[PDB]
Amino acid sequence: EHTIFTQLKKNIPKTRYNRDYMLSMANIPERIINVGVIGPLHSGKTSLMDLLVIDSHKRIPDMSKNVELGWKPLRYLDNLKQEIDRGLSIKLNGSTLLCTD
Amino acid sequence: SQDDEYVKDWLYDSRPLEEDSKKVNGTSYKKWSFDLPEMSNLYRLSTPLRDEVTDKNYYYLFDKKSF
Amino acid sequence: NGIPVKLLNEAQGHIVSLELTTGATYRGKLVESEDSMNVQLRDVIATEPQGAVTHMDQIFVRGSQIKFIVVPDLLKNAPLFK
Amino acid sequence: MVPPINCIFNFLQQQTPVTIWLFEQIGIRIKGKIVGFDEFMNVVIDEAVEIPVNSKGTPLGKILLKGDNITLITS
Amino acid sequence: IQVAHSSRLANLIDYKLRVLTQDGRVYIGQLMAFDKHMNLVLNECIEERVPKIKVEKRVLGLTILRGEQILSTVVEDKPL
Amino acid sequence: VSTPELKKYMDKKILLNINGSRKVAGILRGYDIFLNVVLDDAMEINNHQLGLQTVIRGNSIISLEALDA
RNA sequence: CAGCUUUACAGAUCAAUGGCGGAGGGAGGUCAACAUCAAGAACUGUGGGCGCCUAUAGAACUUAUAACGAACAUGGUUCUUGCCUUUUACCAGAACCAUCCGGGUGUUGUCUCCAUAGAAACAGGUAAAGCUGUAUUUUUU
Ligand SMILES: Nc1nc2c(ncn2[C@@H]2O[C@H](COP(=O)(O)OP(=O)(O)OP(=O)(O)O)[C@@H](O)[C@H]2O)c(=O)[nH]1
Ligand SMILES: [Mg+2]
Repeated sequence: EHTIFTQLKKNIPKTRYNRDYMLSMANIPERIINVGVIGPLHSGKTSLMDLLVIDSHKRIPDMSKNVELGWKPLRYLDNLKQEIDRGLSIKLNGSTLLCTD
Repeated sequence: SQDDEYVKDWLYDSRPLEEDSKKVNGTSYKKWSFDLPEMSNLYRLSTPLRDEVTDKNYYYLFDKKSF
Repeated sequence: NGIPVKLLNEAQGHIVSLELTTGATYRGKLVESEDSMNVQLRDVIATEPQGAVTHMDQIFVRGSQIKFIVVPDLLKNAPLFK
Repeated sequence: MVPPINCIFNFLQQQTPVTIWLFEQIGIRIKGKIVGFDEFMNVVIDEAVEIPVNSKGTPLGKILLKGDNITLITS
Repeated sequence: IQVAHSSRLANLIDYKLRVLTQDGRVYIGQLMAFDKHMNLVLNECIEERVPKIKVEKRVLGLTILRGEQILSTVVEDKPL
Repeated sequence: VSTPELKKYMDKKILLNINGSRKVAGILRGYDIFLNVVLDDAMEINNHQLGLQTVIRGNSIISLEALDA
């Protein structure tokens, strides 16, 4: 176990699309955009990322009830214990998302 | 019976809403679900005791964590 | 919008085959597609209707001439349908 | 860059030696000079000539040819 | 061969469909997607030409058939 | 409305397959939404040139192949 | 406004067949009993390949300024301090732990107040609900 946390498991939250397809897609360039979302302090960029991820995946474990409802933001991309408790995105916790245009 | 037009009838009751089957769970009195304007009324009435600080920043170096 | 044309443009990048009204098949990486199937390929083998294969670097095609397009087994999976 | 509409406007003002090939047709060509232009590819051609293909100068005059069956133009 | 007395084409989607073509071939397979211009996406498309004797046969898999070069559609078999 | 992206092939020689097994070599000058190829005329299929500057109709196009890389 | 699909009608032949059937209540309760809620962010079943790996269904509740409670006590043990000096009783910190006031769901059952139907479609029509529809270069003139 550990405090400064991630998933550490076989059962990663299942995606709407299938990750096999995603990886297949990632075979060729001209079809892999590296976004690297950027901005000031509390732009909402991490929240935007979270929105995208949630949109993508079926049910996440960490997506508790309240966050689902939309009281708290499911800050899905501040995995570090600190990055939670401090209220800041601090390191690069991006995601690979088969995104539909 | 104008500003306080909705709550006035029931605000002073033993159980605020014994029936009012829409607004509460029932007589067990477990859950509630008000409409907007009555909530507004409640808010206005609560001006003396209400939290009355929206700027969440305000508790800076005054949170439980800080303590 | 055309849900088969949707699939075509989603199929860009894969090694796709293509036969026209002329009967001359093709096979290579797709590059570009539009509403009217204005197809482009790379690394395309160009077999004539007799069977005479001619390897070439690229090709552009007009949609009116296209007959059918062999898509891989990956587009069977996701994500256009549901 | 030159769209076909602008290149045919050059062929319109010039009226220079045009040679036309025809749609769904290899047996015959045309030789004249562009005189008209429609919003469709319809173009009237004066001094046009029917020219069978090099597998002679056969008779033909001024023609409004329906332009949806065009292949080549070159003034 | 059996099929329901269907109203339109989209209602019988994902059915094994014999699809004629103007060049002489017939493409047989379960249809995934249709169009306003009759472009078709057969899940398990199978290329069957009629050479000048007996049927020519070839397997394709997932393929787009352009609508203009279709003659007609016929139901060959059921789903699954 | 969808403009065929020939700006990759602009000002380059192209082997245009056209109706009746006919070929057209020639450097590209421009185009339109119908794919009508405005091109500098070259030798037509041993081999012989007809015209100086040509405009091929889109309906008559079978294909157009990258001669130049 | 047209097509299709769904419902309330009137009578139908009632074949065809479906499907809602070997059709059987709801709302509640200061009402119980049972399960269960701090854990590699975390749960459970199912198959298969050898206690485990591998695909599959599922997952209420409670949470990320971490917690069943937007709330707040108490008791014990030790360790540290203070008042003191003899203990209870205590001061207020720690680490451990427990008790207690409560809470959540889920399932059963009861208690109550209301109820209380064993058959409706097809051919259409009537009316209402869910989608689509209103040639001159790449789809069909
Ligand atoms: N009112 C309002 N507040 C928002 C909105 N989006 C985000 N916020 C608030 O501002 C914060 C910005 O989003 P976060 O994702 O938490 O911050 P961040 O983008 O991670 O900022 P960095 O840590 O600098 O990347 C959130 O914690 C929210 O409280 C919005 O749309 N409206
Ligand atoms: Mg003594």
